[PDB]
Amino acid sequence: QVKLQESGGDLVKPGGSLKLSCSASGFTFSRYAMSWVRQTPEKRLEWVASITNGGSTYYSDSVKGRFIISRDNARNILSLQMSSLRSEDTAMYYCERGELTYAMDYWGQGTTVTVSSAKTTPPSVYPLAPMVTLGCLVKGYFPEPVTVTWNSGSLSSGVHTFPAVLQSDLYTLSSSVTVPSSTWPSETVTCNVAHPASSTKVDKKIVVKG
Amino acid sequence: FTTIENQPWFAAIYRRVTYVCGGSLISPCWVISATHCFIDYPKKEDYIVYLGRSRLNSNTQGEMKFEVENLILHKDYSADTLAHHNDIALLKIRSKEGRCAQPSRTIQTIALPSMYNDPQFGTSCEITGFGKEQSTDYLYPEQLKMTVVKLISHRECYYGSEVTTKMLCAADPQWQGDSGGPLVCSLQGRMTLTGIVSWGRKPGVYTRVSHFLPWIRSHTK
Amino acid sequence: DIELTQSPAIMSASPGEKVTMTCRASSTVSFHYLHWYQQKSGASPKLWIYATSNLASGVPARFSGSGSGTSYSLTISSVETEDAATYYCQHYSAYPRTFGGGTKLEIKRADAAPTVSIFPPSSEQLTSGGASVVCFLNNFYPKDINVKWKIDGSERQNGVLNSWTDQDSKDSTYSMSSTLTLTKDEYERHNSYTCEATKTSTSPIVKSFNRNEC
Repeated sequence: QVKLQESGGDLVKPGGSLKLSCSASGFTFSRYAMSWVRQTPEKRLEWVASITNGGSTYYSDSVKGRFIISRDNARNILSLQMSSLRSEDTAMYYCERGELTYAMDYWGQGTTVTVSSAKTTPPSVYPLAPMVTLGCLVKGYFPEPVTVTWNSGSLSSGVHTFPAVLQSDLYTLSSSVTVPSSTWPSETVTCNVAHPASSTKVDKKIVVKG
Repeated sequence: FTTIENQPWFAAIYRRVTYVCGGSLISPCWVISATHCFIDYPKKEDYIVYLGRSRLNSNTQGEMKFEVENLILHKDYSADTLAHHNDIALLKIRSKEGRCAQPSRTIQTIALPSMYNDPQFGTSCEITGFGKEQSTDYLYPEQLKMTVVKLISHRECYYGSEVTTKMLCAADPQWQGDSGGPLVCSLQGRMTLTGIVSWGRKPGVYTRVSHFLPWIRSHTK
Repeated sequence: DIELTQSPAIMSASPGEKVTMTCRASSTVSFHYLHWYQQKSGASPKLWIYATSNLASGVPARFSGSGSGTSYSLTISSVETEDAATYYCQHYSAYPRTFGGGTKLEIKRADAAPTVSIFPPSSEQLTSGGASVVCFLNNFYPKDINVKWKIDGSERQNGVLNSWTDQDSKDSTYSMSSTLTLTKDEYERHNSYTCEATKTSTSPIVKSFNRNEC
């Protein structure tokens, strides 16, 4: 029940620097070590760095030197300060309670970090209108990732939000949502799409092609 | 999740109850341990030796409780500000039913080391024991924790003139065990109690048991 | 350098099955610090087993932690469909990677038909000058699937970039999203567009459409 909130996951230029915050509630921060892990694109999970409750820090050979884990135990925030960012570092950045040795009991939902030089492109969100199944095509959005929800969190199963893909150097993702034949149009459906980096949020009504 | 079956020589020596030190079943009668533990309070009455106990404040099953028939601290044990000298202890254990322990899956004696035989630095060895952590695990660590430490070498030891040479140092990366708890380096491929935890766990400085065999025999016989 | 090889990289089959994935370090590592994390698809690694055989709160009795030294294993006694996940070895004593490549557990299920959806490009796409005929192959088993995009009965290979949801946690299926990205024009140039899905029902289901028609 100990929530872990990464943030400041965002696009940043190669060699550039970014700092992820992780807000630690629901458990006693001062007691626990906190570790950062990053799960890559290819999905290999990388322990980035650990920081003992004490502030003593340990980093993956992968990022040591050019990353500084830090914690404010006043304000219960694990901080990962990344600098000299390489394309490597592009990765889902997960805030873990615990640390390597003893496991990480809890993981932050993860904040995403793209290290590239490509400008942010906000997803063009397009509606998909043909037991009807419906889509967002969110296209030409960078950097990863954009959240897709349906009816602002209402529509959950029926939702298949496919990983995005790389085309023209632009992430292009989808979301299938399926509602009973009497579910639509009837009542409203929209992909609720949010590209956090371009700070874009769209909600696209799916309006029958007829 | 009760890991003493792995490393079931491990003796959880408590003080009637707080956990003072680890230990290692050398014989059914005798738990070997650090002395620096008890010197602070040297009474056999004081201490309760558990065996087949995986856990600190939970009596795991298979665990056998023992009184210390006889406590034996090294007549020469010296506590430096830093090092502990001749930190070898010895505990004749008696159960509440008046008996030495019985070999189990969960409870066994650890072979003592060949007369005067030492693992090369870099050997792998294990320090069992709950260990005292800052950063709060959740084997927390009630749960008895084996930890593979690699023997380092004397000169390697970084402390000055400690090497007591009658001491092993070993460290892991990262860095766990319990003072008095054992260190077991697989010897000849058959598991041995290579050293007692004296100081540590900045490698740990283990009372080299192979030296103390004479002492041991002299006191266990 | 004390890796944790972890076989199988990916593992499969049926709920009720008893599956065990292995952490195999070599250069042997303490078990107390041998950890298993489980990442549900799209959520984050939950801690699964710790100290090798210890169950993180919530982790169901199914999973059990076994192992010592070089070889450690994770055992779902009986795979449920919600076990579809990747399971990682983790150990502080593994340089440089504390983590294992993981074992994706692909829960096997009864082969499913993709509920295939054919999507003409949105107005907003048209208006944009992009035209993506997206196709949704939802809830099918196994992940092994293909999609023929045919435009006017002819097969469009280029301009097609797909996605598969990593396996469903409730129904153990797989969805694909095929995006036939056509130009503003190239789309307009043509009428009937068709993504198609192909061995359980030997013929493949088709979902065809044409632009102005209707």
